[PDB]
Amino acid sequence: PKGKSMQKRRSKGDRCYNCGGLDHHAKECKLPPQPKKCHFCQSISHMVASCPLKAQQGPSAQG
RNA sequence: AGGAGAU
Ligand SMILES: [Zn+2]
Ligand SMILES: [Zn+2]
Repeated sequence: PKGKSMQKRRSKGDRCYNCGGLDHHAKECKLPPQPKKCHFCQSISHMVASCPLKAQQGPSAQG
């Protein structure tokens, strides 16, 4: 698992909330309604909001 | 860090 810093945001700076493409958004996607995945390990099991990795990769101290 | 395009 790897990536870069990001936050709960909208529009530019993020991608289609359904597939992960940039030329469109989740409401203009061209595939069926996918499960959204952890922005950190892509595990649908949980969310980055609970990623078992970030707990020791970037647990931060502010939110 | 959790949805819908500024949070
Ligand atoms: Zn898409
Ligand atoms: Zn995760």
